[PDB]
Amino acid sequence: MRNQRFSLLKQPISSTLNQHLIDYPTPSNLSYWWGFGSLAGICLVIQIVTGVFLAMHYTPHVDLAFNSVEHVMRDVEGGWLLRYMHANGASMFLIVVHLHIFRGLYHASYSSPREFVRCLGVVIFLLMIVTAFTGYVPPWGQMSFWGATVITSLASAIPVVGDTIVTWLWGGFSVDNATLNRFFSLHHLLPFILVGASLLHLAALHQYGSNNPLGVHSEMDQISFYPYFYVKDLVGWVAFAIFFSIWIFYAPNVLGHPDNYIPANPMPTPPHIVPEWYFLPIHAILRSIPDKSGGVAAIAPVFICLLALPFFKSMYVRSSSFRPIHQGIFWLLLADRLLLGWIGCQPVEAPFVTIGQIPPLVFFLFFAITPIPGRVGRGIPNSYTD
Amino acid sequence: EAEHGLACPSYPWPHQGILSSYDHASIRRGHQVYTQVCASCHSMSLISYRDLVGVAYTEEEVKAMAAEIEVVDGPNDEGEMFTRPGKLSDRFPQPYANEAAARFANGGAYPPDLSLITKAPHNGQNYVFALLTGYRDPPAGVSIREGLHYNPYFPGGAIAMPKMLNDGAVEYEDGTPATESQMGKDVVSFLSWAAEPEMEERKLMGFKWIFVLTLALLQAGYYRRLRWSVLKSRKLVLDVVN
Amino acid sequence: SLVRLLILKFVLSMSASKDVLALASLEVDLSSIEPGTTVTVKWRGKPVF
Amino acid sequence: GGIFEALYKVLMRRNSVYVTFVIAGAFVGERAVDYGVHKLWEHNNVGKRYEDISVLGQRQ
Amino acid sequence: PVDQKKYLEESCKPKCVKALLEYQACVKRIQGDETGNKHCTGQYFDYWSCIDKCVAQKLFSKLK
Amino acid sequence: KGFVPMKAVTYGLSPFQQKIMPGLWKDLPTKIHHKVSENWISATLLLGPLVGVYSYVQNYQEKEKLSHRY
Ligand SMILES: CCCCCCCCCCCCCCCCCC(=O)OC[C@H](COP(=O)(O)OCCN)OC(=O)CCCCCCCCCCCCCCCCC
Ligand code: HEC
Ligand code: HEM
Ligand code: HEM
Repeated sequence: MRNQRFSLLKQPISSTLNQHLIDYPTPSNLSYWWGFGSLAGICLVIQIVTGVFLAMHYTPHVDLAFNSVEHVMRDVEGGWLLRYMHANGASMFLIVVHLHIFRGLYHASYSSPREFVRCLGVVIFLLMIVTAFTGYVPPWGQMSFWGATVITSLASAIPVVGDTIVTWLWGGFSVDNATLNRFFSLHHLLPFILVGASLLHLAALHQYGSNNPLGVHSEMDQISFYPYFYVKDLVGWVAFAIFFSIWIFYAPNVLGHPDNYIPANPMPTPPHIVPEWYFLPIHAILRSIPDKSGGVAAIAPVFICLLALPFFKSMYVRSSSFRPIHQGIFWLLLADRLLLGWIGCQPVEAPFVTIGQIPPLVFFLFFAITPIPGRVGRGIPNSYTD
Repeated sequence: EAEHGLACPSYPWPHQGILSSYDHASIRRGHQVYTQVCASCHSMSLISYRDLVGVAYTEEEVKAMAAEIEVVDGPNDEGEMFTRPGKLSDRFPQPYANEAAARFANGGAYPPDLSLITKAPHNGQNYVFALLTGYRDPPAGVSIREGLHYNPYFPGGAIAMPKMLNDGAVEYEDGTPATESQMGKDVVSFLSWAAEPEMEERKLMGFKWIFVLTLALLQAGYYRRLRWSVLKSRKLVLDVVN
Repeated sequence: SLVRLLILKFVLSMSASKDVLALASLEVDLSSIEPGTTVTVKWRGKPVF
Repeated sequence: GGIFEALYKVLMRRNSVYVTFVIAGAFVGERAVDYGVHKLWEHNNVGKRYEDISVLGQRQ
Repeated sequence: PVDQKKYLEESCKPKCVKALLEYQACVKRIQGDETGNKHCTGQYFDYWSCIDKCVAQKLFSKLK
Repeated sequence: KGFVPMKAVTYGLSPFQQKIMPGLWKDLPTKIHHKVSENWISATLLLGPLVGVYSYVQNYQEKEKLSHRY
C-alpha cells in the first residue's frame, strides 16, 4: 500500500522488470555454467538484427541470389562485416546452446519440479535446427542445392503418403525457384516464434527458481540478481565478444565448405555431400541404418528419449558430484557423441560402417540405463548406514 | 589413391600473416599476365574496371585501357544494338557467348570462372599455383586418351587444358625475367586480390578491436572481484556440530 | 566506443553503394525540336525538360 | 596516490561532468589507437604500398 | 631465361633418394606388363611429395 | 516458494578495506595439483575412446592402401 510513493522500481510500470530481473532471489553459489542462457539470448538478438539488415540487399530468385550475395560483399559499405557476422553467429549460437544442454544434463536439471522447462527447451532446439537448415539454402551454391535435395527427398521413405508430401513440399518436381522463395519466407518468419518460445521458457523457469551445483534445498541462503550476477554475466559477454571477433576478423571461412562458392548446377554432383558441422551427429545416426524407413524412424527415438528423460521417478539425488557412476556415464556419453559428430563427415565404407552403427547403440543405452541406477540406489540408505 | 589427386604444399606467401598486406606490384604483373594469356577462354564477370584504380593503376591508365575495348549498349531511338568503347563502370569482357559455345570450343570441357577460384576449392592459393606449375610426365603403366594432358594435382589424373605458362609468354614493363614461376606467382597474387578485396581493412579493424576488448575484459574482471569481496570474506556462526 | 562503432556501421550500411555512385556522371546527345514544344531525353535516372 | 583523490574530487561531485568525461575519453582513445595501429601497419611492410610501384605512370 | 623451380626440383634428389629407389624398384618389377591395369602411381605420389616439400621453403626466396 | 526461520549471526567488512587482486595467483601449483589429482579419471574417460578409434582407423587405412599397391 504505502500511501505515498517510494521508488520508481516498485511502481506498477516497472514492477515486472524489477521483480523478474533486479530483486529476484537466486542461490549464492551459482558458477559460470549458469551464464549461457543469457549468452544465447544475446546471440539470438545478434542474429535477428544482422538478418534484418542483410535482407535489404538480397533477391530470392535463381538467376540473382548468388550475384546479390556477392554484390553485398563487394559493393556495400561494411556489407562483408554483416555477412560474416551472420554466417559465423549461427555457429556461435549452436555452440552456446550445446554447452547449455550439457550443463542441464550434468547437474540433473530435468527432474521435478522442472520438467516443463526441459520440454520447452527440446521444442526450442527443434525450431533452431529447422531455421538454420532452411536458411543455409538462399545463397544457392552447390551444397545448398544438393543438401536440400538429399534431406528433403529423405521424406519419401514413409509409406504411401511419401511421394505426395515430398512433391507438395518441393512445390514441384525438383528443387527449383519455388523452393527457394518458399524457404526464404519461412526463414524470415521462424525466429520470431523462437523469441516467443524463449520467453515462455523463462517464465516457466521463474515460477520455481533455478538449481545449484549442490542440488539441495536453497531457500535459506539467497542473494538478489543485481549487482551480483550482472557483473558475472558481463565477464562472460566480454570473453564471448573477443572469441566471436577472432572468428569474424581473422578466420571467417574456416567453419564452412569451399563448394558453396560455385553456383548451383543441377547436372553434376559433388563427390562428397555433407551439411554444416552442427548436424553431423544426426546425419551419422541417420545414415547408420541400411534401410530408409529404419533410418528415418531412428531419429524419432532420439527426440522421444530426450523428451521422456524427466518422467523417471525414483532417483533422489540430483547433482552428479555425489553420484560417481552416473558421472562416469556422463563423460563416456560425451565422448561417444563427439565420435558420432566426427563420423558424420566421412565416406560410407569400411571401417566407418561399424563405427557408425555402434555409437548409436551407445547413445541409446544411455537413455536406457539411467532408471536402473534410480532403482538400485533408491535403497542405498539402508545398506551404508552407520 | 589416384582419384583424389596430389596434395599441394604450403608456400610462404607475402600476404600471409596477421599484419601483412598485398604486394601491389605483383597485382599489376598478375593482371598483365591474365589479360594477355588467360582472358582468351576464362572470364571474371564479377570484377569491374573501377576496382583497379588506387590498387594497381592510376585512374587515367584504367580509363584508356577501358576505352580500348568495345561493348554493346541498349537500343537507340532507332531500336538497334550498337557498340561504343568501354567506361570505368564496365566489367571484364567474356570470351564466349554462353557455356554451350565454351564447351564446343574446348572439346566438351567448360573452363570455369576465375573470380572466386581461390575460395572455391580446398587450399586455394597453393592448389592454383601447383596446378599451373605441375604438368609432368605420366607414371609407368598409365595412359591418357588423346586430347587430354596429365597433371597429378587434378583429381582423376587427366586434365583438358593445355600448358600456357612458358618462359617468355609475356613481356613485362619493369624488367623482370618472365619465368614460369614468376608469372604463376603474379597470377596467384592477382587472383587472391580479386577474390578477397577487403583483406587489409578487415585485418586493421581486427587488430584494433581485439586489443580494446582485451582491456575491457581486464576492467570487468576487476569490477566483479570488487563487488563480490563482501560476501566472499563474510564470517558466520551457526551452532551445529554434525 | 563499441556502441558508437556498431551504430555508425549499421547506419552507413544503408547509404548509397559504390555501384550506384559509379553511374552518376555522363552526357548524351540532344536534338532540335519544333517551335515552343517539348520532347524529353534520357539520362541516369532522371528526365530533361 | 593523492593524484587519484585529486582527480576524484575534480570530476565526480556531479554526474553530467562524468558523462562528458566518458565521451571525451572515448573519442580521444579511438584516435590514439587508430594512429598507433596505422603506424605499426606502415612499419611492418615497407615497399608494398600502392605509391611504391615504380611504373605507376608509364601507361600514357 | 631458365626456371628456378625446375633447378631446385632437380637439386633435391638426396632428400628422397629412398623414394626414388623405391619407384625404380616398382618400375623394374612391373616391367613386362601384359594386360595393363598395373602401374606405379603410389610411388610417383610419394616421390613428388618429397620433392615438393623440399622445394616449398626454398623457392619463394629466389623470386621477386 | 517460501522462506524458513533461521537464527544465524554474520559479520562483514566494507569493499574498500581489503586487497582484491592478489588472491588469484596466490598458491597456483597446489591448486593445479589438486585439480589434476581430482579429475584425472574424468579426463581419462573423456579422451580415451577418441585416441583409440583414431589410431585404429589410421592403422586400418594405411594397411589397406599399402596392400592395394603393385
Ligand atoms: C515428435 C512427436 C512428439 C509427439 C508427442 C510425443 C510425446 C511423448 C512423451 C512421452 C513422455 C510421457 C509423457 C506423460 C505426461 C504425463 C505423465 C505424468 O506423470 O503426469 C502426471 C503429473 C502429475 O500427476 P501426479 O501428481 O504425479 O499423479 C497423482 C497420483 N495420485 O503431471 C505433471 O507432473 C505435470 C508436468 C507438466 C509438464 C509437462 C507438460 C507437457 C510437456 C510440455 C511440452 C509441450 C509444449 C509445446 C508448446 C508448443 C505447442 C505446440
Ligand atoms: C586453352 C584455353 C585456356 C587457357 C588460355 C587457360 N585455360 Fe585454364 N582451363 C581451360 C580448360 C578447358 C579448363 C577445364 C579443365 C577441365 O575441366 O579438365 C581449365 C581449367 C582451369 C582451372 C580449374 C582447375 C580445377 O581444378 O578445376 C584453373 C584453376 C585454371 N584453368 C587456371 C588457368 C590459368 C591461371 C590460366 C592463365 C595462365 C588459364 N587457366 C588459361 C582452358 C584454358
Ligand atoms: C534459444 C535457446 C535457449 C535459451 C534462450 C535459453 C535460456 C535459458 C535461460 C536464460 C535459463 C535460466 C538462466 C540459466 O540457468 O542460465 C535457462 C535454463 C534452462 N534451460 Fe535453457 N535456453 C535455451 C535452450 C535450451 C535447451 C535447448 C535446453 C535443453 C535441451 C535448455 C534447458 C534448460 C534447463 C534444463 C534449464 C534449467 C536451469 C537450471 O537448472 O537452473 N535450454 N535457459
Ligand atoms: C528475422 C530473422 C532473420 C532474417 C531476416 C535472416 C535473414 C537471412 C538472409 C537474407 C540470409 C541470406 C543471406 C546470406 O546467406 O548471406 C540468411 C542466411 C542464413 N541465416 Fe538468417 N536470418 C534470420 C535469422 C536467422 C537465425 C535465427 C538463424 C540461426 C539460428 C539464421 C541462420 C542463417 C544461416 C546459417 C544462413 C546461411 C548463410 C551462409 O551460410 O552463407 N538466420 N539469413
